[PDB]
Amino acid sequence: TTDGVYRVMTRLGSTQVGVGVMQEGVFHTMWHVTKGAALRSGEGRLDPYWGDVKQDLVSYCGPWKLDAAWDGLSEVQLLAVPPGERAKNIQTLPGIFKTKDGDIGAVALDYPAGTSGSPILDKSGRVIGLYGNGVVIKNGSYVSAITQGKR
Amino acid sequence: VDMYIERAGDITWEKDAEVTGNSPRLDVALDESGDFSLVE
Ligand SMILES: NCC[C@@H]1CCCC1(F)F
Repeated sequence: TTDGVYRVMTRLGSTQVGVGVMQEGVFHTMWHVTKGAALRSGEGRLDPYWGDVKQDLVSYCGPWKLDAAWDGLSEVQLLAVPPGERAKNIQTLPGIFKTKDGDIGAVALDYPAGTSGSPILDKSGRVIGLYGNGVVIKNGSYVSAITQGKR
Repeated sequence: VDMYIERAGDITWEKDAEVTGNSPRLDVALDESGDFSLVE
């Protein structure tokens, strides 16, 4: 239940399917990581509380708590938790997804799929969204939206 | 299928982070299934 970034694992052996954020007693990850299934945490169970396929987000134990947003000018850090690797910070200036409904920050970083759900942070350390829903440009370069929910 | 979580770190900015990646500006659409696609 401790605040932090967490691996999401599945079981023969174990595999890391994604990443999520614990904040204010609520676990935040991407829908495509868990498909809304319940999660084990030690001897306890975390049940899904809210989710939305179009936003590709799900929260456990309570409503979505993360509400900070990219300021549109400043560099950010992806707190990547790749399978088999220590959590590490990658700093970048986001590009932009321009959509009919407005602009979304986007990071042109390509990490293994099990990194989906890793938080993207602003300079004050607030989570401005999660990594791992995006689009491919030319030469197989992946670009991830900075996906944020509503509090 | 046991899905479970393991803590991996604090949520902190790191002053000494590796810096990389471009900042592309892309026109995109988001469909009902949550999939982004390019638009021209
Ligand atoms: N395990 C069921 C998944 C639920 C119902 C839709 C939203 C949700 F993901 F929380």
